[PDB]
Amino acid sequence: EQIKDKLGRPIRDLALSVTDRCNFRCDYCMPKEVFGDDFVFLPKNELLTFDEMARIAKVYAELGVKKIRITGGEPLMRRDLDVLIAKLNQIDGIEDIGLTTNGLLLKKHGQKLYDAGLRRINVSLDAIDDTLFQSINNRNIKATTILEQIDYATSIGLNVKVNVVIQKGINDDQIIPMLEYFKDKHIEIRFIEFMDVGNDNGWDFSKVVTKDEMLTMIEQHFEIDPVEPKYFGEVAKYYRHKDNGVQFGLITSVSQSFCSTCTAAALSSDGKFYGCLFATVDGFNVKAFIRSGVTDEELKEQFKALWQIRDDRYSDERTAQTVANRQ
Amino acid sequence: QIKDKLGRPIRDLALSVTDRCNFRCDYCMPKEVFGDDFVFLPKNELLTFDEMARIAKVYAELGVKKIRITGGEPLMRRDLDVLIAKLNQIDGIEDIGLTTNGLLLKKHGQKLYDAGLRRINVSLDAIDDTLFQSINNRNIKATTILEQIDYATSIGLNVKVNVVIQKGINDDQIIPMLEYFKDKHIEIRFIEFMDVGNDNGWDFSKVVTKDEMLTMIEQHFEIDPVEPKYFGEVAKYYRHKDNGVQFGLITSVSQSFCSTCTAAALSSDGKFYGCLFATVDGFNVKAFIRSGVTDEELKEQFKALWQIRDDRYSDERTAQTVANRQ
Ligand SMILES: C[S@@+](CC[C@H](N)C(=O)[O-])C[C@H]1O[C@@H](n2cnc3c(N)ncnc32)[C@H](O)[C@@H]1O
Ligand SMILES: C[S@@+](CC[C@H](N)C(=O)[O-])C[C@H]1O[C@@H](n2cnc3c(N)ncnc32)[C@H](O)[C@@H]1O
Ligand code: SF4
Ligand code: SF4
Ligand code: SF4
Ligand code: SF4
Repeated sequence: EQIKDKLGRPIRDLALSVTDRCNFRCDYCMPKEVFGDDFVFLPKNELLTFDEMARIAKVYAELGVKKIRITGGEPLMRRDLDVLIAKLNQIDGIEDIGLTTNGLLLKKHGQKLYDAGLRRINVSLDAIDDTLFQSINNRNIKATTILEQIDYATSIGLNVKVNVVIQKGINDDQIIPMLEYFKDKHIEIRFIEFMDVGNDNGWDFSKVVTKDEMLTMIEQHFEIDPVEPKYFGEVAKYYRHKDNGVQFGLITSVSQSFCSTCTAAALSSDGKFYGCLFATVDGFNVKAFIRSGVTDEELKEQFKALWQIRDDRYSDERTAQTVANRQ
Repeated sequence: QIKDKLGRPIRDLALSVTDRCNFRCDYCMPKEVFGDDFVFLPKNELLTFDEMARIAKVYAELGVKKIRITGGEPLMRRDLDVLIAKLNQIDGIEDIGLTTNGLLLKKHGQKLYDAGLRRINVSLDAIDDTLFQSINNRNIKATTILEQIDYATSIGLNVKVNVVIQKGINDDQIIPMLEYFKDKHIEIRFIEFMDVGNDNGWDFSKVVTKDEMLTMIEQHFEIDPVEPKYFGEVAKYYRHKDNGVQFGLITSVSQSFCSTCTAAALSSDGKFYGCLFATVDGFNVKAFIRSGVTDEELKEQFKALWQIRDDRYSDERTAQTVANRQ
């Protein structure tokens, strides 16, 4: 009922990747040089079905998983995603379902998702200037379009948070504008340090604005209070406007790595297991295991075995290496 | 370059020079356990200064650039100035620091400075004379230790102060001590109290977290957060807005930092540890050296011992705490 990995960390979260497809080509994620005209995405039968995903989440819930995060790819591109939300809402032990999306398809699908039981979405939005944002997504999508999707989301009763990755020289001028826009909306925004591994190979700091450099900027424009963490090991450092009381947060992905409290497993779009959101090698093939014909007991024991041998700490590895590189 | 199992390099050596102390701090060397009848290490069971300088030179060749002198209370040793002069002549070694309760600073400060010591770290858990005396058990006033700090300062030593904050005991010293050392232009660091519970996770009942210290501080003082001087700096730094004096908060328990830990330790009885906390008796360096070994065999031993290190005690308790919040 509670499993711990090699670093003593219990399993609590499952990131479910539901597609490899996307409607953006963000330079730092799906650059069109790699994901271009001749890129071949997964054949449709090589994806996990919703029944397989729900079976997997069920057994994982038996081992202490309480939270499921739907991701991709752009998850709203997966047809009949509401069917998945509905099945996951039927599983005992699962307390929270979250969706990470660029938000473009929220007007199209949000109502379906809400009907099926979705209440929480995290919208990734890297700028609020239309020209800047278009140069980032490379699919001519205006920031203005996304803001309208966000307002529609809240209108139907979805709880919306916004996530922003700051790259020095690119969108670091977006911090103050985005803070003010969403402060007025009473929407929580999070800024995230850009993760980039150099040649050496700790962190590449050339495009990083750190949590602390970010916080020096903010303090010159706004009057703010540190918020004490809601719970032990809360990753995001929160602050609130004195106005007002609207909260925003800063994520120290690079300056202050947090693998020590990492309780997350991931399943890729092709149904392979990962104990870390980063991963250069193929994981155990959960998909082929399930499809070969197994009982729920055999599934559970393999899942348990996979967590117990887990020792992933990619970001902490990069941190130790950065320290060593400062020889 | 020499890295451990978690990819961490050696950069530091915590060097314990004595098992003796002139204080009896409740949470450290309680008077019960360490009473009159307690036999500390015989002089010849300690490492010689020559053994220590030899060990430090081998370590410098493997990456170490800082030595931190502790105990015990290091000023109970010996002709400490002689050790310091010898460590100061090792080229690989760029900084020597000393952790002290500060009591013997009028007695030994000058000769240590003359020997090459430039930085000291004075532990002082209370500024109030009564509360201090009941923490330390030896009737030493905070006023005494304060006066020692002003002496060390006047002879040229750079002084920082460390305060371990226990909720039911220390709590109310945060503001008086900040105010005092602010006028003095001395950096003070407040440290989260480290206690492990019956569940093997952190025990938060005596802990005042960095975050609740900061709430406290922002009511009485006007503060600027200070950007970390270098990557993986442990202490969180803040700056008084009027005179610019910095102070620090150390997240021992609320944000443990084993990932950037580059320290080896050597005990007063001459054992190696890869963690300032260790249940397992370390590699006996003393018996190894006294058996008759060359510098290369000593070097190959230290290198092997480091490469095999996977210590992460605080992170282990952090991960169990998360597992307990279950
Ligand atoms: C891979 S997308 C999947 C969900 C959806 N397509 C979206 O963009 O929100 C998930 C997140 O990964 C983040 N990401 C990818 N590369 C990153 C990097 N190098 N540094 C910080 N975040 C990164 C994106 O910014 C995005 O918020
Ligand atoms: C062992 S003493 C040695 C140097 C010198 N005798 C002194 O007290 O500064 C070093 C430090 O250990 C610290 N210490 C002992 N137990 C601790 C605990 N449970 N949590 C935080 N610090 C602790 C003391 O506060 C002291 O600053
Ligand atoms: S939208 Fe999300 S998944 Fe798509 S490229 Fe951008 S970040 Fe990546
Ligand atoms: S990098 Fe660390 S925190 Fe991030 S997913 Fe991997 S293990 Fe977890
Ligand atoms: S002074 Fe240092 S060594 Fe001595 S008992 Fe107190 S803390 Fe421990
Ligand atoms: S607990 Fe962590 S940081 Fe503290 S000394 Fe040990 S390994 Fe290093």
